[PDB]
Amino acid sequence: MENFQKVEKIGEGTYGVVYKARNKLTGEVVALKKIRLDTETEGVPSTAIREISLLKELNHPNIVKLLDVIHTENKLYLVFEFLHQDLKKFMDASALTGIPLPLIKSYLFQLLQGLAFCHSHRVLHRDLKPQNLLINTEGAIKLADFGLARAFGVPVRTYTHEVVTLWYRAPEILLGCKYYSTAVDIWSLGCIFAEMVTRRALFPGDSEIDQLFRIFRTLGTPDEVVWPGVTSMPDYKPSFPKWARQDFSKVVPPLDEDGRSLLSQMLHYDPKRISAKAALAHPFFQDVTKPVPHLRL
Amino acid sequence: DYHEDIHTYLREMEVKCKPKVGYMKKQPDITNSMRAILVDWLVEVGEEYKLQNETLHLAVNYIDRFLSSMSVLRGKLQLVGTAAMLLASKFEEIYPPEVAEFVYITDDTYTKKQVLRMEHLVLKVLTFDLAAPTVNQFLTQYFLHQQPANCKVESLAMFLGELSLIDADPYLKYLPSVIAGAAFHLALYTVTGQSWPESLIRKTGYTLESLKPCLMDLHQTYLKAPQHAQQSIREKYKNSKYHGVSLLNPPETLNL
Amino acid sequence: YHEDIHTYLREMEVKCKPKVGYMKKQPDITNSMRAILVDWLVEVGEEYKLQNETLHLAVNYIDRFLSSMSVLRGKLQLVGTAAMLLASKFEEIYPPEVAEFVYITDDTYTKKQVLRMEHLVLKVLTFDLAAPTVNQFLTQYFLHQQPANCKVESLAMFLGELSLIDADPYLKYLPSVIAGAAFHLALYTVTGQSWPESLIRKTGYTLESLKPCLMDLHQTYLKAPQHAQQSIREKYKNSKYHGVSLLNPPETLNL
Amino acid sequence: YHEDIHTYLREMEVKCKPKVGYMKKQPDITNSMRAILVDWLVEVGEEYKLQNETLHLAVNYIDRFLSSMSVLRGKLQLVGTAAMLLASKFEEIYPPEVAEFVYITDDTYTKKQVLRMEHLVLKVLTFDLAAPTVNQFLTQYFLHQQPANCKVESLAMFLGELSLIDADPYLKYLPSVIAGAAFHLALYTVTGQSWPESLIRKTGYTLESLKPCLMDLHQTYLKAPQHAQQSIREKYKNSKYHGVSLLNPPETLNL
Ligand SMILES: CN1CCN(c2cccc3nc(-c4n[nH]c5cc(-c6ccc(N)cc6)ccc45)[nH]c23)CC1
Repeated sequence: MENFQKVEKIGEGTYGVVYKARNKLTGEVVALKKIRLDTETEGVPSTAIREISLLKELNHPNIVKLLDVIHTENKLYLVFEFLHQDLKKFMDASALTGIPLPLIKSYLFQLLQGLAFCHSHRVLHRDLKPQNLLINTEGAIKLADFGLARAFGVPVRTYTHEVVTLWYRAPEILLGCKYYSTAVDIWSLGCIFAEMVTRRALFPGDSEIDQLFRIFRTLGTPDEVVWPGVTSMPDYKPSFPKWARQDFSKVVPPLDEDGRSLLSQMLHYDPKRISAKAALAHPFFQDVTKPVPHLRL
Repeated sequence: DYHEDIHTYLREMEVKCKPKVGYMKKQPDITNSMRAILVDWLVEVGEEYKLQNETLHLAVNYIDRFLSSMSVLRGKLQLVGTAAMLLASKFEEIYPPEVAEFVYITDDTYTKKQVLRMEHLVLKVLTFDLAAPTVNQFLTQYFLHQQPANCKVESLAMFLGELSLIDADPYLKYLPSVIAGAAFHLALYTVTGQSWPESLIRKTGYTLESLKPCLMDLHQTYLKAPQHAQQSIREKYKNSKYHGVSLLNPPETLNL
Repeated sequence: YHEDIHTYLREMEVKCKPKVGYMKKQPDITNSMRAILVDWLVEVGEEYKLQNETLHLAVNYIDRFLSSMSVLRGKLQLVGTAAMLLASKFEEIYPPEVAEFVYITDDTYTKKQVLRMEHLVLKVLTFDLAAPTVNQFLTQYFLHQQPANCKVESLAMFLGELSLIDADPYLKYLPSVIAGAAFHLALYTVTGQSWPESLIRKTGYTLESLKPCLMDLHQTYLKAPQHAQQSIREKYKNSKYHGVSLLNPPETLNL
Repeated sequence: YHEDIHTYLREMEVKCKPKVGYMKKQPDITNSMRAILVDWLVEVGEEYKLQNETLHLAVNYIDRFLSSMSVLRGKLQLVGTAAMLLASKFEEIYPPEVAEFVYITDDTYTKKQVLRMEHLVLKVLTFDLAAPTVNQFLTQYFLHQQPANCKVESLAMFLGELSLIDADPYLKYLPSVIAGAAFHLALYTVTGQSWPESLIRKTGYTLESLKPCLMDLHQTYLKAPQHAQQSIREKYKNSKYHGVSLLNPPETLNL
């Protein structure tokens, strides 16, 4: 840690802080995630263990690089490549204008390439939300925060607890499925895609039941024909209201015919939901470019 | 879509996570027998705390890799295993047992500080490379090629695969994918009389010929299981959760 | 044991490889900047009368360091300084003291910085300093001269040293191959002879297999007087190198 | 008549050839000195806003003059000055007055000297000033662009101008061939396309036949940032040339 100059705090967390830092010898600008080690009670947190071990297998231009792990006495630092801001703040900054569609297309294309790579390497992210997605001035976007990420060479068991903030949570999870699948990451990305296009969360639920119902109202209440097995799922109730599926042309007005088709396949109820790889081959991306954003720094 | 890519990736990573086959010879104070006792004890601890089978497999992989580059005295072998199980639980379990529980199972032979320091040491020695492929993961992948599924076959395959963890000689010299393939065939043959299917031959590229050496050893381990000094796995797999598959009599020959 | 050693050097040169395309993945520095650095290290070697091997080792260390570490243009020279210091300690009988290395940088860096960079480079290279070089392979090849010719040896060394300056294309050739091309080209230029059968048997390299590297090396040799970096040409017009940098290159290799 | 003119230019380029090996037969001057001269003529052209054609003509005049006349190093610049003056008179709408050419030489030469050298060069070239150039062939090739692309045109012109600097190897290629290689290489670098079938029919040159020149040109392009002479790179990073000298060359041509 002696060769790192702390520049400023750029992030606060549960197990520690993130600083912008500079390598004094090389000049490399970095993000340092500090983890304080309680060396009586717990040792190295499970989040760090998964995050370190999974991320060092994931070298891809759309996944934030872990550069180093400085593991010592009573401190653990993760050294990452430095990016300029998260997608949430960029969305907020773009409220009176929207993100232009070519940049949205670019961002979704890159996020899918990042996700495809994760999935091909049996890693589930499980926490894709705009503030975990980092952008730079050159027009790159990358997946970050792999604290909840999991290897799935053996199927990953669902929690009672802790997860994906409510708004990007997939229906199977809300309906109490036993195992995660890669479909949950695709669902979240669909929600983020729609949010970029419309400038509002697609499904801003106040609670689990409210979250489900907002999905039902937009996409229709799922039945055995749409999603074989729904009615047998743990948290399914026959008392659920039966709403009709509405036009995507009214859910995402600015999207063209191809954009609507991709989003509907990403928000498919039966986790038949499009894969990241299959989504990359969609005609929506047949003219993708790499525009640069107006980052208000 | 992605279970081909994942199998392929697991095949790449299992060649890299290999421990040294002959490490126990270069080890002055500890032996295969002592390792056998350790792993058998880890099976008990997994049953005591209701841990996933994957956690067991990972822990053993961590122990073999640690012991491949570190000399350990017999009185510290259990501390290595404890730290390994702790790390494997953190990696794999939804919520792992707290550290005090791991200190508990060792009958206070080690301290909280010792266990936490060994955790740091094993992370350093393994360079945080904890996502190792296991026999369990390959079995899971192969089970998707069952026409149709048979829980008795799956439980017996898992039983044999778990027995392979106990004896470094001869199982350290086989890849997880290969041990998995032999366990699957042997279980499949014992329960339903069928053989290593053509779908898995295409997926894995392994023939029944290529599995033969490992199959040979696994069959012999299966026959001798009731006489083995370590019994925790047989006991575990006579439960109803595993359809009492550890009571199924093995064939006397394999007819290859 | 001269066979055992060539064999072992051939094994180790495949393992000490830096990443061929590292400069693309590098945000602030370029091949030109590297060229300037290496040319400067040649001057430093002449100023402090350092062995040729020290120069080759230092460049190997710099390429491997830059293969895994991003460096800003203002720190590129600090990397080279620390590399040259480490190479001197490894190879020289008595290396220049650290203060000497601080002074050739015109006080752009401090003693502490240089010593801290030394530690960092050792960490990043994992103390693996005994790298095979073009120099070592040339030296082994020179023992298959029938008979020895100091003008050929000097020109071979000159060409081999020129290969250090330009990452493109020489990062994508093994030292043993660059050495082979340098030996042939020097031998051909001075005496008109070709890559001998004894070295074909020893190395397994034919004149066919050396051809790609040979054509690059020949092209570098022809353009040497026009290169922006000139410290090597200047060095090799000395009497100790028989003024071999003033020799005319062959217009054709007739391969 | 655009066919008649290409045909006629192809005839005349074979007759305006200088001697390829003239620099060997030249006692006091070298390729490096020629490189310095040509690079300087590029600056002069930028200073006085002269057409690219004027530069190409002047270099053609210098090579032909030096093919039959021994010149001392201190008079090489007087030859270039007179050549540039003559090329301006032939090609420019209004050339710079003679006093202007005397001043860019920093009063190293007199008005009388420059005017006497003008007479001598006219005598030695026998008033044969309308020489075909790489520039003229590029211009004719640009009419076979489907469709036009100014970035390709600028890069083609950049590469063609770089060929003027290095007598070895470019003296041994016809302007039509250098032009063909420059067009393909620029086209390939900007748009990924290759020497079109329309130009194959017009010129009779295949991509196979251009290959030797193409490999030299590609090598010059890759090493441009390291060349001791930089006036052309500097010129072509201007907006009028779309900063094409800052574009990255292809690592391979895949021929
Ligand atoms: C909530 N936001 C996030 C973005 N924050 C932020 C603002 C401005 C500049 C920022 N740069 C970063 C950053 N660069 N690299 C990172 C890597 C991780 C990482 C951490 C863990 C893993 N596993 C991977 C990457 C987290 C954050 C960053 N974050 C920034 C502002 C606050």
